[PDB]
Amino acid sequence: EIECFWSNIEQVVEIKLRVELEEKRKKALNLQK
Amino acid sequence: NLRSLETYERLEADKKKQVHKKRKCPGPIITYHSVTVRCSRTFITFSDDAT
Amino acid sequence: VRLQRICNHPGLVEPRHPGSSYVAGPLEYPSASLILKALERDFWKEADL
Amino acid sequence: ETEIIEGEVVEIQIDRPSKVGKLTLKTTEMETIYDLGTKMIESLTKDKVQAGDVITIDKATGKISKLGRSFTRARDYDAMGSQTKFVQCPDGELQKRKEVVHTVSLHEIDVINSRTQGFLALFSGDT
Amino acid sequence: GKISKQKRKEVVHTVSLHEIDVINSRTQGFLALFSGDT
Amino acid sequence: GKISKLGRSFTRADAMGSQTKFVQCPDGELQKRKEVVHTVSLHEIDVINSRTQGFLALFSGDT
Amino acid sequence: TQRIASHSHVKGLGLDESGLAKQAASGLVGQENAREACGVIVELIKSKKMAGRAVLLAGPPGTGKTALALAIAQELGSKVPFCPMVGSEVYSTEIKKTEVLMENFRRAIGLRIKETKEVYEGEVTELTPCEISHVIIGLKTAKGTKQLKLDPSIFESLQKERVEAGDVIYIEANSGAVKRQGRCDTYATEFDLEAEEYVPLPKGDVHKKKEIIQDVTLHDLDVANARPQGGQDILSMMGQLMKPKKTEITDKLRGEINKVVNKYIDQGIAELVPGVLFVDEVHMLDIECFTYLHRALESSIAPIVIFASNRGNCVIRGTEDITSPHGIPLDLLDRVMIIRTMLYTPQEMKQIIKIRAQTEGINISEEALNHLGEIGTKTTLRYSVQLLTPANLLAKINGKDSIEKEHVEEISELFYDAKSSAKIL
Amino acid sequence: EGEVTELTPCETENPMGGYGKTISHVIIGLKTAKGTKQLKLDPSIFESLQKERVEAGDVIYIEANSGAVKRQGRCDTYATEFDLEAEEYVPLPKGDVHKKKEIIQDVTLHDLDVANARPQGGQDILSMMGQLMKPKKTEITDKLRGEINKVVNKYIDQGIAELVPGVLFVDEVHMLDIECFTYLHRALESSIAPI
Amino acid sequence: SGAVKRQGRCDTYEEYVPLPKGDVHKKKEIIQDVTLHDLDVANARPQGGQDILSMMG
Amino acid sequence: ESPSELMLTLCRCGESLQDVIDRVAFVIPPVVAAPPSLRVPRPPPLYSHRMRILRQGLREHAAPYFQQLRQTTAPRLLQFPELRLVQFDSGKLEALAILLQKLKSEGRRVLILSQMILMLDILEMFLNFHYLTYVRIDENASSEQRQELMRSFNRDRRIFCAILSTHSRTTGINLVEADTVVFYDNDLNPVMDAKAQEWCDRIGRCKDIHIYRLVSGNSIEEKLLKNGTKDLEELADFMEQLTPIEKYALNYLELFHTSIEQEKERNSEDAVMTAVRAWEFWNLKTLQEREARLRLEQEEAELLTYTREDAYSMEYVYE
Ligand SMILES: Nc1ncnc2c1ncn2[C@@H]1O[C@H](COP(=O)(O)OP(=O)(O)OP(O)(O)=S)[C@@H](O)[C@H]1O
Repeated sequence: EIECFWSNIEQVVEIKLRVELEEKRKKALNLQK
Repeated sequence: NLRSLETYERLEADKKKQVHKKRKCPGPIITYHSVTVRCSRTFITFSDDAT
Repeated sequence: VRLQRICNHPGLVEPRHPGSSYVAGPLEYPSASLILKALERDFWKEADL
Repeated sequence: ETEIIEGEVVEIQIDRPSKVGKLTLKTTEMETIYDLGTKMIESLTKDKVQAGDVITIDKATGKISKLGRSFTRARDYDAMGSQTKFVQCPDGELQKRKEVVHTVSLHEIDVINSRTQGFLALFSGDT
Repeated sequence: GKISKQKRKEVVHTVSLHEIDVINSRTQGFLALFSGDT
Repeated sequence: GKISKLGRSFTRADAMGSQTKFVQCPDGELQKRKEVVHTVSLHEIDVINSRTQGFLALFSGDT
Repeated sequence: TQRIASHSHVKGLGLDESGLAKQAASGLVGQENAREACGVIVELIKSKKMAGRAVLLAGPPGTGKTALALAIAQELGSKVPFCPMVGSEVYSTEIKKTEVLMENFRRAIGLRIKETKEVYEGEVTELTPCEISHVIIGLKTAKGTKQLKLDPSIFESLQKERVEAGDVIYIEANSGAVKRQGRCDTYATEFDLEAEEYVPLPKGDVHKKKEIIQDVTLHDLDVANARPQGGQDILSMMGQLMKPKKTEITDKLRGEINKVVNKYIDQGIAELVPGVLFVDEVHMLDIECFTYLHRALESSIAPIVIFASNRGNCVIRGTEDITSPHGIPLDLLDRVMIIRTMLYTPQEMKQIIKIRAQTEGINISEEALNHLGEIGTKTTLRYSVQLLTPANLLAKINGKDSIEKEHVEEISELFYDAKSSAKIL
Repeated sequence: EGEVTELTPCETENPMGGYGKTISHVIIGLKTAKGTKQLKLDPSIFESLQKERVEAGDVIYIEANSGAVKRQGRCDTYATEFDLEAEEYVPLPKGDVHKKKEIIQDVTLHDLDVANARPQGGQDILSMMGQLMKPKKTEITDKLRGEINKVVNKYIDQGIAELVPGVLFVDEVHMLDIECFTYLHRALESSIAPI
Repeated sequence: SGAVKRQGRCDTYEEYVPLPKGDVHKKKEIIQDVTLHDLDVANARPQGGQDILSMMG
Repeated sequence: ESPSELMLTLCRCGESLQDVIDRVAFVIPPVVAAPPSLRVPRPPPLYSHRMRILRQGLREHAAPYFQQLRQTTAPRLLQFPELRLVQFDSGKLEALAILLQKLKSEGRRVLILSQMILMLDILEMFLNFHYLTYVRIDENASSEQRQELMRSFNRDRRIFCAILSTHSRTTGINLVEADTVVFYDNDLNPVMDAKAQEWCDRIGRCKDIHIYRLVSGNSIEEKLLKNGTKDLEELADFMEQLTPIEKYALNYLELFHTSIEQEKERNSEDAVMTAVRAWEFWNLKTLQEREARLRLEQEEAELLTYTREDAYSMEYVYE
């Protein structure tokens, strides 16, 4: 059960990481714009 | 740095990640498992003593 | 442009459509309500058979 | 043109509380592990597939047809059971497409298309 | 209270004897007036 | 294990009356052996076996 | 490729603009008078205002009566209903022969009905019922998502098709027809192996209204309304389990359908295309059938009827002693216009044999053609055209690509005609 | 066949890894009048064991091949005279646990034709509707008879069936009409015909 | 017979009964003429919609 | 009882007779009508009650068989164009079927480039015909969605085809884990064609690339080729309401991470084989021991007494 909890947190971490890289791309685009 | 890459884009393309399923709960379960041992055997697993 | 569309797939110029039946509205048969009251027969004339 | 997967069952695991499962099939050349959806799990459960069964699975319908029991797994259990006769492991790829020819007569098509369960009239002559 | 999709109004229906006895021969005998399965 | 209700109690017939029928209590043994001789014809057996509800053909004649 | 039948060579009546028959054209040779009369009848059918007009093709066998009828059919085109029929088809085990004749009359009258088709198609996002007057169903396409309130009938058809969610469905509101054509494409990647087929989500609107032209006959409406298949009520469902026998459709159903069709014609949503009923071997009809045709041709709704008979003074069937000219009662012959087909000269027979050879892809030498024409003069036209395919087969066996006279002689010796066979009998 | 003395699962630390409760056999003790035998079945038989209301003291039949448990009832030893339920208490199976030997039944090709032409169909809409309609005799097609011929040939090749062709006695054959004699021409020339 | 029929739902509280002999307990002598054929056809098949399967009759 | 069989075929020597019916069952009635209705003003109460009773009773009688009763008696009001007509209507798709089957067996991945959105829909149908998984990247996809979809294709080798529009913007998608590129058609304007060619060449920067172009023989398509010069918020609001423990877990898993694989998971395969063989031997030994114990049980005299009614009532005759 604790492993399932940590895997759920891992999913959240992965989605947040993807969203943060996407926002990094957006910030670079706005900066060069 | 390597934690930034995506299991691709990496020159040393490591083998067979394929990230399998995490199962994630189905509560108490009954497993039916048939395997080759020349011969075939079935093992039925009960998750908990209640079931 | 049209010829290229035909070369890609003829379904771009004319699709194949599902074949359908013609749905005809039910025929309304009008008649008097007294017709259904035929064969009723009077209570106090029907015995227990 | 059908697309069937035909292989020897060397492993089948079905988890049941939606059901989860995994199935490994092998030809002489290759082995592949299949993560099973609920419909496929139900088909396998209905057809009672074990390790050592040679089966073909239709990719469109998921129909399971078992051709026999295989060279490797073969003998099966140490339970009541019965006698045994074994078939060969299929060769080549698991998915092999393949084209099958089905023959009918115009009368059969007429009878089947006439009566919504007119097919049994192909035997009773009740058309 | 019959429901259907500004005064009392009157309706005239002329029904043949055959219609009357086909309607009352079965539960849905009025269908036989069209199919002929009387 | 078939239950057949044949009547209502003899403690009323006491304000009732319907499709019901009134019977007085059985006397003697609760459990009884019984010999019943059924008279039929070969035709009756034929039409009973002709179909699932074929005994109705003994009435309609739709054999 | 297409199979060659006995009439595959007839592509029309071969008439010029003024209606005069070209000696050979559209696969027909000779019978110029009959072809011109058939052109007049074609114009009659195209005029579309005359009902119950009957023509009789009279002539000995082999003279091309059925060929001329099918030439008329070719002239009209696939748009106009051409119902072919044989006199032997009236004797049905289920319905009276009068009913068979009336049904054939009704299916020679065609309707082109423009119908608005209400289509709901999309991925089932949700399926929520409400006690059971409702089903709230969400449908997703490329254009967008919509949720719709549908009848209990559509819900219960959806349960019949077993659509749950992520399933691509196609609902026809008019008929209450639901099609589960698969699961959405987005769910293919879920599993390595799943027991269903995935279809891309619809790319159009969820709610599409489409105008389509439907080709139906009056008989289609009669049969649909006499054996109802729409409606989901239990009473009609249990009637669908009955053996689908043909029933003697009453004049009341036909009158009601006439009223409905007239309303459609007024509304502009239908157009009537009255066709032609072709009764070949009309001599097979008995006296009762002819006497019914007396009335059936007076109807203002009747189609154009074409009869063909090869009999000379046959007894009328069912009368047991009454000899009428074409096996047809005189009172019916008073209602028809007779088109007579004459016998063929040797040259016309040779032309017909060449046309049949061309249609069957057979090369025949001039010597072989002349010999086969001589045989046909001696035996019959039908016999000669039948020799062509076996003769070509023998020619291929010999390794030649054309029919020479020796092959025709061999096939003539191997097979017999009715006259030779009768001689040996 | 026998009375269920025990239903015990055989537990093992067997699996291909796993911290669960695993069984590799189901021990069924079957008791007949002759003796008792302990059968060890595929663990998958646990499903039909409780799908059927199989407990200790129940009379059961375990198809050697099909492997399907089938509760005939309860043993009549566990049956007091004060128990009203009936068609539940079956006598203890006689003889050995392991026996059903060979069942031999004689049929005609017409019996197979009739059986396969209209299925019994007593389970669904077929049941009520077909029984409610009168079961008329139908004109069985040659397709059905050819299929029956194929099936009987395969049965004979497998040794499950023996063909005993008989003799048809048509008395008052003069009562047949010309059509009947003309048919007899073709019926007498088939390889499947009787004498 | 114990047979029951609800003659109406008079919206006073759509038919209400008259009052010549408007008693609750009503009984009078009835005569019905029936032919033997009527009895035969009544007994030829079940009585219709009362029974589980005679409904399909 | 009576016999029965299913081994009976119809004309083919084959499958389960419902596939046969489905294969040949296609006719639809030209006209479908609901049964005529009896239009009576204020129908009598007795008639309406009788009809209601009959309908109610018939239901709840067919209720156990209602699904079956409906599968039967349900007319075919619709017949659709079968999926095989796609790939038969077009020779491009006929050749692409062979190409993609070979590429599937060889293990390569494919991205199909077509200018027409509608031909992309037709390609979706065609790919489902072959049970080939894909991802669709269109003009209508935003740049974020384009990147997300191409990235999902890169991640997953279980999806075989990438369906991409020559009219979409190939801005940031530089890495495509595919070996071969299929041009279903040549764009009519050189601007988009040139941009697509540059994108393919960019894909061809690393590792080898196979580019396929479909050209229809004896068509203007053949002529035109070889010339043509004639001229974020969701994560946020989801990150909120993340109770304290999970915010901590977020920080921890951010900094410390994990790795399930250790490059030696293969030992589990060999370890599992060893465990299975050892269990087979243990099971065999336990079975032999149980059989020895059963024989030892049999050794003792199983019968010592009998019953009284089977003792003083002669019980048997030698016979
Ligand atoms: N004038 C014609 N031109 C071309 N083919 C013809 C002509 N007349 C007859 N035929 C054909 O020769 C063959 C025999 O004629 P059919 O029309 O089939 O028979 P039939 O003699 O018309 O039938 P009936 O009713 O006894 S006259 C068919 O292949 C016809 O197409």
